[PDB]
Amino acid sequence: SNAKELIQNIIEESYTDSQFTLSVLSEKLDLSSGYLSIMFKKNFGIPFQDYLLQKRMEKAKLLLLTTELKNYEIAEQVGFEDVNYFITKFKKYYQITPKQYRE
Amino acid sequence: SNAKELIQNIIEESYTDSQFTLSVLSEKLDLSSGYLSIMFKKNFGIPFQDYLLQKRMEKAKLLLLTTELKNYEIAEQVGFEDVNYFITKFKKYYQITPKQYRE
Repeated sequence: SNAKELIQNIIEESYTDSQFTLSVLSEKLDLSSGYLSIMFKKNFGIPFQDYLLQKRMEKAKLLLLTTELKNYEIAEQVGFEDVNYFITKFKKYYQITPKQYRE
Repeated sequence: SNAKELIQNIIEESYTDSQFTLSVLSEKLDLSSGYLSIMFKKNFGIPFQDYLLQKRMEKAKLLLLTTELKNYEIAEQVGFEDVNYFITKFKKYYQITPKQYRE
């Protein structure tokens, strides 16, 4: 699917942007958010928001294991303006905290 | 504090807008997201994004109880970008469905 790969590329380029949302994507694709939400879930098997979260968590994982960056820095680099919100999402995703992930 | 009240009034005026984010609040308070992130959690005990979710869910219940609005309309009116994310967030937040809350 070319349209799936287009969507993949936009997200790969954009996920580090804390202002990147379903609405920004849909606008880039000339679609309503309402239709994109349905079509995304059809094509990828999970909701846009969960896919976006997964890309950010996977990058967070990478930075935690390969750098000495602080949580507030990693949060910023994976599209989170709030370091504590980042920590709460990470803990829900990996079941432990970013600090603990380095232990 | 008057501080907590000021921040609440501002959120109250804006939570309905799906484009309302921590960075918008920062602009309105004239504080960087770096500072606001931490100061908000100190005052409210949870991150801004969680507080924002809370206001939207409470409004969701008021709407469900007092109107015959459908889920897609409610999702729109409480600041979500698409109905499926709204109904999944509602389920997680309350662990019943909007329909179940209305029964």
